[PDB]
Amino acid sequence: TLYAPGGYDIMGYLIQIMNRPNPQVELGPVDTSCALILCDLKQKDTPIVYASEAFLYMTGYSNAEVLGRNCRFLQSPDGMVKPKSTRKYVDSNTINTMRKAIDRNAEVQVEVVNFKKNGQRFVNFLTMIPVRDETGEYRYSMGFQCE
Ligand SMILES: Cc1cc2nc3c(=O)[nH]c(=O)nc-3n(C[C@H](O)[C@H](O)[C@H](O)COP(=O)(O)O)c2cc1C
Repeated sequence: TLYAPGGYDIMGYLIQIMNRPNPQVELGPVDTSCALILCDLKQKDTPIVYASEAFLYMTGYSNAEVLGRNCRFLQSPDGMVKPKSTRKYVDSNTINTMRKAIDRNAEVQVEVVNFKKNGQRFVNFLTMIPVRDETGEYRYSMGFQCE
């Protein structure tokens, strides 16, 4: 996975999200002190390109451990999850709901069982919102995690 030199406009994307004209989900106000990640929709398998400190701390993973991976690794206490695999700890419909939303650039909000690096189970109230870059096309997805 490639990462933008000098980083991502996380604050600008938060503002874009808070200002979005027809919010389909209730997110409320958010900021950089929240558990959030940004994933790149135009790299293979939608890799994490940015993780906030609060995400790293909620999950127990380091920046080196998370960047460049699809976030589905959180769905197993091993951190090992193949795409299209049936999940042991998440129901199929929730997984499919997330995938379809992301593919359609549709906002979605789910509750999913996730696991910290130490294997501790937690319930993740997850909101994903697509984000337009400077071209005006949907390029990223910003995910907001709550425990
Ligand atoms: C911005 C963003 C944040 C995500 N955060 C999480 C998360 O915290 N936990 C999780 O279980 N899945 C998360 N996902 C969902 C998975 O990465 C993946 O999209 C989901 O498993 C459905 O796709 P799949 O069928 O390829 O696995 C996130 C996805 C995106 C794009």
